[PDB]
Amino acid sequence: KVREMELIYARAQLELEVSKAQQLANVEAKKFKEMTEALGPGTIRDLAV
Amino acid sequence: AVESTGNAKAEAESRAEAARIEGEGSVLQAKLKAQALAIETEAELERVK
Repeated sequence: KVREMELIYARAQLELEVSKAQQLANVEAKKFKEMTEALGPGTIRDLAV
Repeated sequence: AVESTGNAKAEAESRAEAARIEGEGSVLQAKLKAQALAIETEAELERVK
């Protein structure tokens, strides 16, 4: 019973974990895309040029 | 022969005769302990849940 309850509990906390991590990954990627498009996609290539 | 062997036999027989009693008592106490751990971990399981 304890391994079972701990199993479903950990399953919940873990799916919640990958969920929130996926969310922060989403806002991060979206923010970075909005910034890089705000700056100019070819301008950074000039910066590395 | 009958005296010495009879004495040692009665003595060891008394030993086993006791040991079977504390053994069976250990069994019944093991059962009560089983119920105790059962209901305890069960009621506690609602709390952790």
